[PDB]
Amino acid sequence: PRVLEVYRGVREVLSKYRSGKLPKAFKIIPALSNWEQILYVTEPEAWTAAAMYQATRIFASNLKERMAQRFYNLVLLPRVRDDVAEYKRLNFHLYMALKKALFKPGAWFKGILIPLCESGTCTLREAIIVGSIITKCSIPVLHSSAAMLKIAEMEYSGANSIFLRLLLDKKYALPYRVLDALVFHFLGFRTEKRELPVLWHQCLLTLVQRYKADLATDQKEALLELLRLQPHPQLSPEIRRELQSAVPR
Amino acid sequence: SSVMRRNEQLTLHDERFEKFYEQYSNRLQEVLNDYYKEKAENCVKLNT
Amino acid sequence: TFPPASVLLFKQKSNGMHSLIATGHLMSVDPDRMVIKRVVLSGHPFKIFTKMAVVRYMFFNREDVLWFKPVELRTKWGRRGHIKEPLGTHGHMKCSFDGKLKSQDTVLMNLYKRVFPKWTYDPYVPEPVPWLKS
Amino acid sequence: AKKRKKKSYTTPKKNKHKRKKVKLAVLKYYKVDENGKISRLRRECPSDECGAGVFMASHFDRHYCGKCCLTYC
RNA sequence: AGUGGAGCCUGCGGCUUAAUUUGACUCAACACGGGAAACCUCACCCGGCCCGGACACGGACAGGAUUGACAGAUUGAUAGCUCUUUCUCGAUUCCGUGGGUGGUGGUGCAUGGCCGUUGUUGGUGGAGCGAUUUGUCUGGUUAAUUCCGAUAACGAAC
Ligand SMILES: [Zn+2]
Repeated sequence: PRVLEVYRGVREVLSKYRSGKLPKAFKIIPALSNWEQILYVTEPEAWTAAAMYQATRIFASNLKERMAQRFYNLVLLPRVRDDVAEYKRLNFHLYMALKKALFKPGAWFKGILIPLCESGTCTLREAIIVGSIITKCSIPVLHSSAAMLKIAEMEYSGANSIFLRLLLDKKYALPYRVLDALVFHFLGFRTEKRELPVLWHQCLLTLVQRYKADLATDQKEALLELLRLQPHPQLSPEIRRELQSAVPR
Repeated sequence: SSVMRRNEQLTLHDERFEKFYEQYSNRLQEVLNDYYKEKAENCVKLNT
Repeated sequence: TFPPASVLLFKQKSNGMHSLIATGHLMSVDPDRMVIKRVVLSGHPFKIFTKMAVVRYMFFNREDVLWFKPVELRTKWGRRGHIKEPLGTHGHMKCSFDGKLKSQDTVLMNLYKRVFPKWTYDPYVPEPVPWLKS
Repeated sequence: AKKRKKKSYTTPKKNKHKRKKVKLAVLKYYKVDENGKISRLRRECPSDECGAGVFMASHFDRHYCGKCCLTYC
């Protein structure tokens, strides 16, 4: 009816949005019930990066974490993956969109990071960009630990070690189940005949720099065995040195 | 769940894991009228 | 003084202590020996095309570029060029060069003046205290 | 290779605009008699979701809701 | 038939400009960048808001850190990215101090991923210590080491 043509009009507005105030019908989108229909009327695939930054701003600011999760999984993350794949870098507006999406961390981890990791096709540039984005944002310890348990339990991809390492650089107090999952993942790399890159070695090195004081002696010797079986000419002496000069408790 | 465990030295927080893995109108017409008024006020063409 | 002559240069350090800083001899006496002070001004070529570039931060006015237009520019990577035109009201300029410039390159200009010594001559010299090490 | 000089140049950006700090904003919401009866100075929001907790910004003529933007006269 | 002489238009130099954005200079420089640019299409100029990393240290924050915002007053811009109204949002923190500490950096070097099939000069022979030569040529023919034929050369690949 009359609502449909107004939302076609604001669809035409959002396809060319650069700056300024948006219509007030756009800002009351989360307060409505049938949001998916009017959102598909607004055609988010044809949005401008500034318009999607404002949409992420609005949707993150208005509570209801499940709906923010659905918006991040359905609209924001495909746009990010399409922009990295074609432009080989992330836009300024979309970068601040992902930061304002990390304003809501619970919908972010379960909507942006974990679906990207379980998609399997996550490239290295996407890993670097998203890891820098989680590096900039201060993250709650519970959400970071749950995401680290998630990424530890998953099947390995080369992009996963960057996320794991940049989560270990946060230097938070770690739950001991999380460290058990990390050690079990690395000891799951014990019998792999695949050549592992320097990224995996750097993730292990980071785990030994920051959490060597909270490692049991049995898993310490297991990590020494791990270094023995899967060596590197450069990093493995340093990981061995850091494991040798560690005090527990 | 693994087999090699924390052994000793304190439990600060218990952690909540069962929320991550276990997860998976008059105002409207008033805003429509405001949008129509704003679209009409872009070109006024009447007032002196 | 008619050469040869031994020459010593001391510095008054502290507490009446003379520290030897330089040793040498006397060269020919003349006031026509020109001493030239150099000042090197550096600019960043931020818009590079073939054999000519747009360079900033060497100047900040438009007529500073017109004042120092005749002076030939050189380059840390071995290029030699000359100012062609200023564009901005700020000190942005177009400069031609003999070759193509790298992105990591810097343009620079040498300016020269003649400098004369300061008349601070006085024959009185304080009597030194005996020398010791710190 | 050939390094750079890193021209410093001083530019004072210490002066930045921030919003004013309101201290103890809860005290003006309620007035309590000496007996212990609570009187609500500010209007309660009769909205769909933010009821019984959200007050009104008291304008010079009207009231404003701070979560769903409800306007009165 | 003209062009070069004339008026207009377009291109390149030059001259102006704050800017008159830009690679190419006798074919392959010259209506090439689908480039017939009033906003974008613009690479140029004159102004004006905004913020610009992690880590360490020192502050504030639960006696809200911070987020979101209707109406009105401003500057060249309907700037809640300032004021009157301060109402909500529950840590998702922002304020200084720093540091070859830098990372959505720039560039070079080394090596590898995605797809299948199994006119020039070599090989062997002859000449010379060798550079080299013969093949690749008397004649006729051909656009041509092509063809006919002669022949210390015979066979070939692109
Ligand atoms: Zn409200």
